[PDB]
Order: sequence, then structure tokens, then C-alpha cells
Amino acid sequence: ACTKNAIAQTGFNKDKYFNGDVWYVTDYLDLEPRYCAALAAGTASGKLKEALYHYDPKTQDTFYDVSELQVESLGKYTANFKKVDKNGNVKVAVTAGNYYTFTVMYADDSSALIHTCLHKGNKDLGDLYAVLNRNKDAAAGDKVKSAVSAATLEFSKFISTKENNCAYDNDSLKSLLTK
Ligand code: HEM
Repeated sequence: ACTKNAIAQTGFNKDKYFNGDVWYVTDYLDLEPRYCAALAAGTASGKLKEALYHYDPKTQDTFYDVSELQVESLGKYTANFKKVDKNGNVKVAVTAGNYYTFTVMYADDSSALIHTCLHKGNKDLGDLYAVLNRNKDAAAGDKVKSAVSAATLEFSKFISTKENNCAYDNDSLKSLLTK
């Protein structure tokens, strides 16, 4: 179960974050504990959208999702996901109870700290924090690391994805934003 009400960045710039480009997860902190993950965030016909990519570099399990984000407040969203193939073909339709919340705690032009809480069927899932970068496997800079500290989190507890043999289809993620 999730336990955190993450606070969104003061002065969060939604147009800059939801600009259609890709964000790579470089480090993550699962509160209820080795996938690679990335997302594109953008707008399509005035709707906030995210496309997600998960890849397990050991098992090869790979899945994509597309979501419309509903606004709770600035920087805090609720997203109903549909599982799709890389082309946007629907594999699992949207259903109530399958959603995640998404809070942007810090963002700038190259980096971000987010919180997400996943709800899926009758599964019991926990909070996840992620450090994001515009560049694949980029080392976390001082701004986002300071934001981790300011959120009262210990960055040394995060797990890096940078040393995983991961590959990302950024072209598919960007194209999925319209799906
Ligand atoms: C490296 C960081 C992450 C790891 C290790 C990770 C891990 C996982 C795992 C293991 C599952 C399978 C859950 C299950 O069905 O048992 C999953 C599903 C999911 N995750 Fe993540 N995740 C990460 C980042 C994210 C982020 C940042 C988001 C949202 C922005 C997200 C959203 C989702 C969604 C929506 C599903 C369900 C997709 C579906 O069933 O169609 N994940 N993740």
C-alpha cells in the first residue's frame, strides 16, 4: 500500500515538463521492495499524456503503456493506463482500479524527482520515487540530489539503473503520446 502524500514542486512548469520529450529513470527508491524504465510526457489535443516503457534486462519482460493524466493540482496527476504494444495497439484496455498517481516534486530542464503510486487490480503496491534525466544513464546532478535531500530522502538508498544493460526505444515513446 502507498503511504506518502508527495508535495509538488513550488512553481512547477507544466508546459516544460509535458513537452513531448523523453525522461529516463536513472535511480529509484521503492518503499515496498531491477527494471529499466523511461517515459514520454506531453500534450495531445489539450490532454496531458504519458507513455511508459518498462524493460527487465534479465527476464526480457517488456511492456508499454499510454495514459491520459487527470489533474488533481499543479504537479499532481491521476493516470488511467492502457497497456499497448510499441506501436500503440491496445493489449489491455483502461479499467477503473488500474491507475497510478504521479507527483513532480522537482523538475528543471534536464532532471526531475517524481513520486508515483501504482494501483493495479487486487495487487498491493507501494510508493516509488524516481530520479529522471533527459539523458540516458546520466549521473544525478547537484540540483536533483539536493531536491532528494530537501524531500527528507537519503539518496544513497536509491538503486541505480545506469549499470543495467538497458536499451530504450525513444522514438516509440514519443509517437505513443497520441495513442
Ligand atoms: C525503475 C523504476 C521502476 C521500476 C523498477 C518499476 C517496476 C515495475 C514492475 C515490476 C511492474 C509490474 C507490476 C506487476 O504487475 O506486478 C510495473 C508496472 C507498472 N509501472 Fe513501474 N516501475 C518503475 C517506474 C515506473 C514509473 C516512473 C511509472 C509511472 C510514471 C510506472 C508505472 C507503472 C505502471 C502504470 C505499471 C502497470 C502497467 C501495466 O500493467 O500495463 N513505473 N513497474
